[PDB]
Amino acid sequence: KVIVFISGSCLFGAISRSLFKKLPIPYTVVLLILGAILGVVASNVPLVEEHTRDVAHMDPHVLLQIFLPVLIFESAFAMDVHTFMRSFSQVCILALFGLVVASVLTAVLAMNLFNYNWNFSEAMMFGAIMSATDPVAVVALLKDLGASKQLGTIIEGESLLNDGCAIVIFNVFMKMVFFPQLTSTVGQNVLYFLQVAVAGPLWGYAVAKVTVFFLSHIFNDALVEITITLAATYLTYYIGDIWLEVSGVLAVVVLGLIVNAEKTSISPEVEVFLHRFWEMLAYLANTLIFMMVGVVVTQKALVAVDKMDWFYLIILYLAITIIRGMVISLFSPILSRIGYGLTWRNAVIMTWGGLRGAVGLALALVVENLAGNDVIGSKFLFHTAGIVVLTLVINATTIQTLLRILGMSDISIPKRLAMAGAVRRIHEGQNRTLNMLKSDRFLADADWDIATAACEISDPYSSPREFADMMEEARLRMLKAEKISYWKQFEHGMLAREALRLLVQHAEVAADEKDQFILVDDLKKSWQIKGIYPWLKRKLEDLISLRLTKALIPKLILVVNGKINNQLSLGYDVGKGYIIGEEEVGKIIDRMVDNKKILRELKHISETGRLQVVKELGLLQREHPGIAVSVKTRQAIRTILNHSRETIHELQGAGLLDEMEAHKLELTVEIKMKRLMNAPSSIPPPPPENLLKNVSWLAGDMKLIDFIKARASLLHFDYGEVIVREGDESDGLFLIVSGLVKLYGKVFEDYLTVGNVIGEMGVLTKKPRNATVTCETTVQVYFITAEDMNIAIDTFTLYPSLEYRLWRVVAIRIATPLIMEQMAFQGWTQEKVKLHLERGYLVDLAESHFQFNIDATLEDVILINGTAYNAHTREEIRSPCLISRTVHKLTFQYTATEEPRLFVVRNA
Amino acid sequence: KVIVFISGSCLFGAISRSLFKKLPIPYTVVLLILGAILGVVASNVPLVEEHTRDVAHMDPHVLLQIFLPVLIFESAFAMDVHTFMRSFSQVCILALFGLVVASVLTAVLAMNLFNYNWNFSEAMMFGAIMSATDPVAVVALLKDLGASKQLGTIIEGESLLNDGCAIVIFNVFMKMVFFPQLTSTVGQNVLYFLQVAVAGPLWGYAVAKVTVFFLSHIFNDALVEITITLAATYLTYYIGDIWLEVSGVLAVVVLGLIVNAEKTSISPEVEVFLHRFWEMLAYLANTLIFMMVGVVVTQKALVAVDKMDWFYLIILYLAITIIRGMVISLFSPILSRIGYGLTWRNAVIMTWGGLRGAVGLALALVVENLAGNDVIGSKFLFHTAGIVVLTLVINATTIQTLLRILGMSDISIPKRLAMAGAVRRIHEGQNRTLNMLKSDRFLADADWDIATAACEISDPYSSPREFADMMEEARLRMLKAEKISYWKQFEHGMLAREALRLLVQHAEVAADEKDQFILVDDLKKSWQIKGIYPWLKRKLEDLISLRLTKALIPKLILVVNGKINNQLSLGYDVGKGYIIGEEEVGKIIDRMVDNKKILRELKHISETGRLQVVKELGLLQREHPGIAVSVKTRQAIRTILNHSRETIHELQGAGLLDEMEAHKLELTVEIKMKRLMNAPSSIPPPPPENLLKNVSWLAGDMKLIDFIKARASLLHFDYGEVIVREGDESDGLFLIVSGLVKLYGKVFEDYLTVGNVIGEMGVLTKKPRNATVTCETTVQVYFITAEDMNIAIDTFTLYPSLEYRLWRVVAIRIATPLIMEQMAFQGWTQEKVKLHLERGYLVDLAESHFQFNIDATLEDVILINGTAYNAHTREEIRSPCLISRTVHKLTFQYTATEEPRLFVVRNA
Repeated sequence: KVIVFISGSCLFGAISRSLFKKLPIPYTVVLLILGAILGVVASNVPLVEEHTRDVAHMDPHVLLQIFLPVLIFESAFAMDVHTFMRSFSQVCILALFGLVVASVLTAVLAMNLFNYNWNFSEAMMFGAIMSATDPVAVVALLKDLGASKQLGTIIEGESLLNDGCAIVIFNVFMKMVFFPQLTSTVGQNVLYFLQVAVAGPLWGYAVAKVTVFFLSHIFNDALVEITITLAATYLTYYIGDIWLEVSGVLAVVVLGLIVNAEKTSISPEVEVFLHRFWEMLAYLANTLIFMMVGVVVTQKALVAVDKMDWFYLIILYLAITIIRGMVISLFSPILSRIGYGLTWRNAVIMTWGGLRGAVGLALALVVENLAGNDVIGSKFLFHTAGIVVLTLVINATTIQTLLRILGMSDISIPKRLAMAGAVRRIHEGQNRTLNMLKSDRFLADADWDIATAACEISDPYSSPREFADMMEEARLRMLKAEKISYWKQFEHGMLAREALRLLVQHAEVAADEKDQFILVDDLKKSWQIKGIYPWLKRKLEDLISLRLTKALIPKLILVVNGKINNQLSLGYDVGKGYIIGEEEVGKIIDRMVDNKKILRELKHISETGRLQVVKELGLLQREHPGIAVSVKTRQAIRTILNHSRETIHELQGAGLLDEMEAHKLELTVEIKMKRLMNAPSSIPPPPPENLLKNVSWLAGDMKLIDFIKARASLLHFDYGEVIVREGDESDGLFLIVSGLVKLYGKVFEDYLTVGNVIGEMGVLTKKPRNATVTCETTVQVYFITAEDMNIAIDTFTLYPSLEYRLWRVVAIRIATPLIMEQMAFQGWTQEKVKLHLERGYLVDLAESHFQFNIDATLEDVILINGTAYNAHTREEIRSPCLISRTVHKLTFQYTATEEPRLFVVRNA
Repeated sequence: KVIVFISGSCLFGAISRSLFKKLPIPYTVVLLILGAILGVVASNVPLVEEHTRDVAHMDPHVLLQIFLPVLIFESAFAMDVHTFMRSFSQVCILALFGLVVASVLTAVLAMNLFNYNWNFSEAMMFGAIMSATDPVAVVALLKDLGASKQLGTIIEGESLLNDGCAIVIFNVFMKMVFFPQLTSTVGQNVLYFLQVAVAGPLWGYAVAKVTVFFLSHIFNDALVEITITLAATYLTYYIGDIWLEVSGVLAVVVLGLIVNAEKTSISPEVEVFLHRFWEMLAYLANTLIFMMVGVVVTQKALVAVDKMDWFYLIILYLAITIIRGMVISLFSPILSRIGYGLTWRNAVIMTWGGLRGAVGLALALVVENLAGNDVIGSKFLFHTAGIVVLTLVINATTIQTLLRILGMSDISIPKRLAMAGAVRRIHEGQNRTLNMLKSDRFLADADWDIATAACEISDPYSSPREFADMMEEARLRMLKAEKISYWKQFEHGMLAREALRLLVQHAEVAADEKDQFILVDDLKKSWQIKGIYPWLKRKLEDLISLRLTKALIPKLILVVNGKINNQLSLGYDVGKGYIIGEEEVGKIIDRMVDNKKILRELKHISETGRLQVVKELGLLQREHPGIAVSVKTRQAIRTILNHSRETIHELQGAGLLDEMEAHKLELTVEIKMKRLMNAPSSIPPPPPENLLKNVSWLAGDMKLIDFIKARASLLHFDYGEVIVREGDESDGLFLIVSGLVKLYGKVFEDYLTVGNVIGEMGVLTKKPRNATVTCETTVQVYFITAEDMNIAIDTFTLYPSLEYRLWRVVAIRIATPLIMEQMAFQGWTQEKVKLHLERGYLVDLAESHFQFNIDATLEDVILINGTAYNAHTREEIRSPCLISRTVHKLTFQYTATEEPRLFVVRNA
């Protein structure tokens, strides 16, 4: 009969989870105490003894084969994969060497001090039974105070590897000792060790790849893949169990890590369902094992203790703490020299941040039960229970106090000001909406005292010298603007999460150190990982280019392509993100400070960084076309789909569409995105004719396309060639089809790329050229004579006229800076302003008889070229300019040498 | 050894779910076929027989105690509870009598035709083994075509009750037959029947209430309550099993229904996790039982079949179909007379909408195994398998064809036009965003052919006569406007989901029938349920007002309080939603149609409905104060919290606040909402002094409150008393503190309530009174003389002046109609316009020296009283008016008899 015991264990777990939250110590200790109470009752009353004599003394097989795999698999599921793989080498070598040192030193201490007849293998059992740690309570404590999530990942990963190594060592030593009939020669022992080393994780990886490939073919089905994932985990556990008695847990851990790594092939709802399911199973097993071990230790272990044996555990705790501190203190300089060093605070937290959790108690129970009626099992269980019940309270309380007294639990001043601003805004909004609602003719009867009191809110957080402070405050303002620009870019969907995290980390580490802005050296190092051996592998196999090896070649090809493609995508993303952010800062910081040389320094730094990054990115695009084409196509499709989804949501919110149909369209869009995620890694570049067909003002009609193709000429130029200088008429119109081109002319300097037309302005107004063109590489260009351009534009007079298209494009491309300079308050992005200008339409002066009247319907009005006269104010207007909202009567003259153009933005 | 069998069963279920979706017939048939194949292999190869001789021949106890409770409990969990409780009586009586008739007629048919030696009990066995249905495939087919969701609710509920009754009958007859040692006298048989009837569901309800009360005390913990819910279900299953062999399933069903009913005490994430968990378990059980019964029927049942036995199957199918049709055809007129009648389409669908699912196969397996080596078990299993394999294909295909040929697979024309409009808008948005993105200087290299092709979208759906068509189109336009107004009101958070469903149902049933609008009689019947018997029980137990009953009284009082409070809240919500929607519709169709008599009819109908509903709602508020106060306070708190959450989300979207802090504030707001949900059902009304302190222009300053209280007088009036007429100076200002008051004066007519001040306009401009005041009940009023009013207003000259407050309030209350009349395009609500006017501020003419200039910064400008002269246009402006955006220079004069006031709206 067991039912009452497990039911009571679940109830007590719920009670100790609910009622014991405000105390600093974890709930589990309370559970242990409860078990102790039951034990003494089980000693006296025979009925409680009869009801506990079934789970109290349970077979070692079920515990060692069930309670351990669940715990170790849970410790390897909630782990973030990318952060762990960032610093896997450091954490694994640290955990391995720490466990080795701890085991050997605990063994020699057991020989020296414990004055027993313990053998060598018993000493390593007693040493490696407490080296394993299960510090889920550390993560529970540092979920809020652990600002550096890298520290949380490190403290979880080191514990995970320590648990794995401790399980391996204990199992091999138990098999060598408690079943002495087995031979113990090295000849097959080395084979067994290498088998445990390699044959496990390889099998886990193979089955993980197989099951992910199988799951990648199921679309819109949240029921089959749950069953497939659970069966995939169980069968590998079974095979790993028959494989070796130890390799099962390692293979299961590798499977869990690989499943958690992939995200595209599994929908998020299934992922969170599996997370919750596994967490619930882990919690239930954890509660059961604490209560069972408490009952066992109180019932039998305590009656065979001695005063010296009671004194020994304090010395054991001091010894384990001092060796744990010494190993990390000694390895700190080596990891500093390698490049993955630490500091005072991280070393001190790691020194006092280890809690002996559930695995130690499980192994103590197993060895106590296998020992039988001997003093050795009682000593193991008593010592493990004492060490755990001591550390799980002392280290928790002192780690809380130490976090309080040191710099971890501090709040930055900008964060406090941001909280104050948000609280003020919320209070203002609540006040205005309450004031509005009190004026209603239907809700004037509610008792406003409790209505006001219940909805209140509160913040959870409650000269050379002048030049130095102003430059410091300007630097902090610039970094804050850069951070909010990155956040805005992320929200719009033009930038991936990982690139956002990298950029924010770079911004914070640049702001932390004195008077240093964002360094382009670290960024170019970040995307310089393209200079790596996988490319050498690809070159070797392409040079190479027994019967079944043929089909072996492309698949490897594919994964190699994949294995680099993401990397370039990431790099490219960062570059684009950075450059856009920089431009926005260069538009907003201008009117913030009024010290001339400070603006000069800021502008010089920003311009140099912009030019260097754009040059390096253009050269990288020149190096390889296919990956750039694939990344650009994926970005365009993602932006289009995101905007379409936003339009669906807005149209639903207006009530025009019911919720069923909006859900259907959203599901279709999500299916399109999922099919996008499975796109080929690289695509061959388009031919030049497609590039000619893809320009803005030669689309929608083949007549203009082949009319231009009738007389379009192709030219080629090499390095160091000057194509056009200043002080001359616009001979023709260029179009870059390959290479990279530098343009410089009178102060500003820029680098173009493929797909950008050169000198559109020079052919419309016949202005002299104002650009010097040089070539940084080989280049092919398309040349069209201006005479043919004018003949063609005089030939076509349809309503979608080519003249209108070019004037619209040049107007928007010359008017984005004008709006973004002065009218750009907080909350405006390049994308928003570009779309808002896109919604507008150009106006002609034929129907207006050279007279325009400014209404309040049109948002803004600008003049590109020409002169706009006034009558009541009589003011001259130059070109180009944004017309301020003062004059509402714009008259125009007629001039043969110039015809004015004007642009407006209207409402929807 | 079983592992390979269950693993293969799960894998085959996965395949048959994946690669068999385009076919119309359900996947389960395929599974059956697969089992058959394995069976014949198990007949020949001894190894497959050795691997399948374990699960195929399984002990009946585990099947009858595991596979049945899960299967029955799943159908009671995904059920919508409110739709089932709406029409529980009809469905339960129909299911019970249908099962009784089917069982008896199948028994007598087994007597007449089967020419066996079967007794009477075996006849009921064969009759009630196929009466049970598991039509989850019917719901799967009707999830998209069954627009009338009440049909799905009925077809699921009738199946559920049929399954329960069939289980009860089967179990009692099996216990009476296969264990003949048991006594079969009636004396304790009637006791057993009543025990199964009553003792089960009462215990289930008791434990459901206990576990919901326990779960209501846990806040922000998504792990304890999962374990508590699962343990609560299991312990009741265990106790119900020990209680009676039959009552366990009924108790578990009642527990599941009650758990699904409550929603406030359980967070939604836990709810969806339990949904997915139970669905997965049910699917696994279904796959296992199908494959096992296929193996069993192919291996042994088929070898003892005769040609006449093969011929009888068609006759049984025809007989069961005609019986199922005849019973519903005969019960149709009775349900029509009761008030829950049906029509042709529902009767025909119910006639051919029953599929014998997994429960029939389970019961056939149990009786076949208990029969042992006898022909009777083989005959049962063969007949059940044949009936299922026939109906599960024939009825599915014919129900699909019949739905296609009937009007249920039809699309309304307005839905088609809405889809066309949405598709056009999406295509336009995609085109404009692609055109904008092609002008970028960084994404000009992507091959636009695949980019354009991949993101494309397609719609899933591809004289008396003139007066008649015009009134029909006007009526449909009015109903469409009302529907979109209801949707907008629901989105803003001022109206509950259930009231929205009720109002939309009323709208569509009003639109279905010719030339009649929304009826106030049905709505008043909807909120007249407050007159339900409970109120009589409440009055009796208040009049009444052995040792432990003292604590029993208040709990009963409280549960009666809640049981009436929910209904009254629903009624009040429906009333307010309807009245706001009617005002908006009456404001928007001011210029849609241009027929005079049509406008007169529309206005008369709308005004009569508005007046009747507001009068009845005011009288209901007069009847009982406490529930009205509680509902109003809850509504105000909900609106305030929703607006605060919206401000959090907007502030996060602007990048000013990071994600963590926004999540923290959102969690705090959600906790506040959760604590709101546990508010007391009713609260006492505030004293009249609190009402005097709660007005708009006497808040935030105690000095004005006591100054008004110095000379405020109290007056009382009764029914039929006229307080003030027209043609007289404004003697004083009123304030309603109790009762209901009618005001009528020269055409318009209205009823006020408590908290609305009467005649504010008469004391500012000293205008003669234009209202006739009558009393529909007893009334108390607060009277203040105008002399004290003007003395007080001349006394106070602080910047938050009382004069400014009254002018602001009267301005917004007179200016809401002006904006809502002409400027209201699609997408504007009363709340939005009220907030937009609230953000504005009144302007004084002292600093403007009687001269104002209209900019484009201010959105709109209005004039309340006075004359606004012009100079360049020279136009006089009457009062009140909205100034059109033509004149931008507004000059003012000075007059002793009138001082003009002007209102503006500025940007943020």
